[PDB]
Amino acid sequence: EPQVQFKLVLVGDGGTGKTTFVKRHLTGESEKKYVATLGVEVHPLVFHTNRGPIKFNVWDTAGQEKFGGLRDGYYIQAQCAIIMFDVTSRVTYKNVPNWHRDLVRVCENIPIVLCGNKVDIKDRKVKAKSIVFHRKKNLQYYDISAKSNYNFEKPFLWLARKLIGDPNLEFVAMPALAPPEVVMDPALAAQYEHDLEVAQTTA
Amino acid sequence: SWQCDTCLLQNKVTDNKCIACQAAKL
Ligand SMILES: Nc1nc2c(ncn2[C@@H]2O[C@H](COP(=O)(O)OP(=O)(O)O)[C@@H](O)[C@H]2O)c(=O)[nH]1
Ligand SMILES: [Mg+2]
Ligand SMILES: [Zn+2]
Repeated sequence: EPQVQFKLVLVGDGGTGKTTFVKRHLTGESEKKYVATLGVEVHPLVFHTNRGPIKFNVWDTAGQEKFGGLRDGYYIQAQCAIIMFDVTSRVTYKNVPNWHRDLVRVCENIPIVLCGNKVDIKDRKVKAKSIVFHRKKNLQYYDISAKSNYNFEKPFLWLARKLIGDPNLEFVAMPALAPPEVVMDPALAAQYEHDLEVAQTTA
Repeated sequence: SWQCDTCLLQNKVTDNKCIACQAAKL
C-alpha cells in the first residue's frame, strides 16, 4: 500500500524562525533527512486525519536565504508551501511578496499559507491590520509562535484540505510536539485572535 | 511512482534519478 505525502517548501527571510518551526515536530525532527547537494534538511511530518495518515515533507533551508534567492532544485515539485515572516521585523513582511513571486514562478498555482511567527513576544511591530498580502489570491494566514507551539497545526490542516479537497478533513490527534520553551499568554492570544477577525470583516 | 530515499520526493518510472536534487535511483 502506497502512502499519502506532499512536498512542502518552507520559505521566508532568514531569522524568521523557519527552522525553529519545522523542528517542533519530534518525529519529523528525528527522521529528517539531508540533501547535501542542495543544502536542505527534509522533515517528514505525519499528521493523523480522520481520513488517515498524511505526510508533509517539509524542506528546510541550511540558511542560504540570507545571501540571496533559492535554486529551482529547491522549489521543484513543491505541492504546497508556507511563507513565513517575523512579526517583530517589518522588513521580513515587506519581503513576503518577493518570496511569493520566486515561488509561483516555479510552482504555478499551489496552495500557500502565510505565517506570522514570534507572536509570543510582547512588543509586536506588524499588527493584524498591517497584514494584507493574503487578502489577494489563495493565501490563508495564521499568527504562529514556534516556541510555544501556538497554532502549529493550523497551516497544515488548511493545506491538507486543499490538497485532498476535503473541507471536512480533521486531525484526530495533535502530533507529538517539543515542550513550549516560552509561554503564550492567553491574553495576547485572545487580543491577537480578535484583532484578526475585526480585520477580515472590515477593509 | 517510486520515492527517493534522500529527500522523499515522488519521482516517475521514466525518471532514473531525482528531478529535484539529481540523486540516483537505487
Ligand atoms: N520569541 C520567539 N523567538 C523565536 C521563535 N521562533 C524562532 N525564534 C528565534 O529566532 C531566531 C532564528 O530562528 P531560526 O529558526 O533559526 O530562523 P530561520 O533562519 O528562519 O530558520 C532564533 O534565535 C530563535 O530562537 C518564536 O516563536 N518565538
Ligand atoms: Mg534555518
Ligand atoms: Zn531526491
